[PDB]
Amino acid sequence: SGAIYVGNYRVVNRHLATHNDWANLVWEDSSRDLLVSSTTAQGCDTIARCDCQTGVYYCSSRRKHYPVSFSKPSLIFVEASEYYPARYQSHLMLAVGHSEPGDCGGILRCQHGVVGIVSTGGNGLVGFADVRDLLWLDEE
Ligand SMILES: COCc1nnc(N)s1
Ligand SMILES: [Zn+2]
Repeated sequence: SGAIYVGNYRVVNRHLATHNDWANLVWEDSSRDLLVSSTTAQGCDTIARCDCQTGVYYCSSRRKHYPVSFSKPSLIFVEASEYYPARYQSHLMLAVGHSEPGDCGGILRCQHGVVGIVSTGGNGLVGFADVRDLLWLDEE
């Protein structure tokens, strides 16, 4: 579990969005595993605006943050998980590391701020849904 809290936006994995998220929906994309909802209180996070390929992510199933190198966001085939069938996922970055389903929502961060959230795992990789292209998160 986990979210990004930027301005008056909550960014969550689409598959973990609540009824309240859907009732306060700003934007969602199943192909990216992302959903954004509106918040009453302003959030503490800053979105990275960069093309870094190194950062640190939080792994809940280890209670640990790991430094990783990761691929640039791409359209990637993802094998079946507990929460999605085998399918193509867009705007996905991969790193070598541990990820189980409950790790989804952990933040990946670089020197510029939040890069994305854990979205995929298995076979010794962790996949992250990028948010750095979502420039509208920074205003309004
Ligand atoms: C296509 O759906 C976008 C949205 N729907 N309700 C909102 N409040 S934003
Ligand atoms: Zn960066």
